[PDB]
Amino acid sequence: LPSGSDPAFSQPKSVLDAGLTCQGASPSSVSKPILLVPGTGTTGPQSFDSNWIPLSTQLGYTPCWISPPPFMLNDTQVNTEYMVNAITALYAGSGNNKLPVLTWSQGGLVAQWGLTFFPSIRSKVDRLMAFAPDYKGTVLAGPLDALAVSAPSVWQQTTGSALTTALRNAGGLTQIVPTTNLYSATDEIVQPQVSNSPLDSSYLFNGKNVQAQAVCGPLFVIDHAGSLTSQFSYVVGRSALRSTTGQARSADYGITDCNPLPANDLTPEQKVAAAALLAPAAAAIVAGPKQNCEPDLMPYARPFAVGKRTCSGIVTP
Ligand SMILES: *[C@@H]1O[C@H](CO)[C@@H](O[C@@H]2O[C@H](CO)[C@@H](O)[C@H](O)[C@H]2NC(C)=O)[C@H](O)[C@H]1NC(C)=O
Ligand SMILES: *[P@](=O)(CCCCCC)OCC
Repeated sequence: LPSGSDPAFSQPKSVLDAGLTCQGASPSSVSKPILLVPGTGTTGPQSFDSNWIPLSTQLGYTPCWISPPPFMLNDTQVNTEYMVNAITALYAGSGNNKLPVLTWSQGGLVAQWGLTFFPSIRSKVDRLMAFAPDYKGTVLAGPLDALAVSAPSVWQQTTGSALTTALRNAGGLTQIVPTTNLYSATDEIVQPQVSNSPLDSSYLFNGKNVQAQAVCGPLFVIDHAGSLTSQFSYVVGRSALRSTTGQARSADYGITDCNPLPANDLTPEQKVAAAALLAPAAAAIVAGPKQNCEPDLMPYARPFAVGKRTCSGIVTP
């Protein structure tokens, strides 16, 4: 696992600073903050204000989020700089206190990629609560790439990419901070997720990997957005955030919690919105950036995906 000094950011900090926001507080003076990293095609609010912005608020957190432009459709490596910048600012901003990271979809891959290649933040993140993270990418994007209708981070999230290869090769498929991964064998976006083992895309060695059906049964069906918004997710979500061990506890959730509807504590307006989650996402993808190659990896990661091929050609250290 890499250690040492962090790679430099390719982006100006004022730009990285532009990407962060806290609900009713400044990053420099925010208390009990939680960082929220959105999925492909969305801004922090589009992903979380019908769900975890309101939910982390009632559990006593000040929701802060990053919104890398354009809608998380860009080089995952750059989206990560926004996260590193934010954590650095909030640990500082809350008095050099560690902070929890809550992610959705690509956001979990960003959290892990930063924890892997930017050693400084390992001591600032208290725990990682990840909903439907695609650490091995997704087998479902095959069409999209042979289809070359893909935004940079779509190329990077396809199983077999130089980026997911680099993450596995650098040792990032193991938990760096106490991590709880909540996911569904019935995810329509990220696959595979059916074996309740290391083969799943959401799985991290030593993490608390919660495959929905392994708790609720083979008939329990929750989708991609419902992995983030459901009532079952709130119960494990809250367990992780309250846990002394940093991961969700079994004693905390059971069969009674196997409710797939949006969380009970949401207003109806919020529940409707949470049910409609992928709409803003799908639109942005159709509407935003495309390309026929995977963006090039940054120097710091090339030696971990040597031989793979990106925009420029074959990868060499
Ligand atoms: C999207 O990420 C790309 C790919 O890395 C960024 O493009 C680079 O711009 C930086 C800093 O502004 C320069 O150091 C590099 O020379 C560029 N590389 C390539 C391949 O383009 C881009 O800045 C990001 N844009 C947004 C809106 O996030
Ligand atoms: P996630 O970032 C979820 C994005 C949902 C968009 C629906 C079209 O995806 C991992 C590939």
